[PDB]
Amino acid sequence: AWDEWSPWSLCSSTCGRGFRDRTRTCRPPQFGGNPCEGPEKQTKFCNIALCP
Ligand SMILES: *[C@@H]1O[C@@H](C)[C@@H](O)[C@@H](O[C@@H]2O[C@H](CO)[C@@H](O)[C@H](O)[C@H]2O)[C@@H]1O
Ligand SMILES: *[C@H]1O[C@H](CO)[C@@H](O)[C@H](O)[C@@H]1O
Ligand SMILES: *[C@H]1O[C@H](CO)[C@@H](O)[C@H](O)[C@@H]1O
Repeated sequence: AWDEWSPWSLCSSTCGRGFRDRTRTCRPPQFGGNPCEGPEKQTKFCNIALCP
């Protein structure tokens, strides 16, 4: 089982296309659990302003 996501980062670009990301680690293993392979990162597109 997965632990909670971290907050999203800010957009890596202050204008134009960039990335934002967040990460999570595994919860401690339990008897019978499906093994979790950690850490995991989620990345998405962002664009916060048009560049000059
Ligand atoms: C963040 O604020 C924006 C309003 C711009 O001033 C950014 O500077 C511009 O950033 C782009 C993308 O990294 C570069 O291509 C330009 O060289 C730069 O003027 C600022 O980082
Ligand atoms: C991260 O993603 C969402 C919150 O944005 C929820 O499913 C849960 O908090 C998860 O850790
Ligand atoms: C990232 O995205 C939103 C805020 O933009 C929230 O669900 C939370 O802050 C998450 O980390």
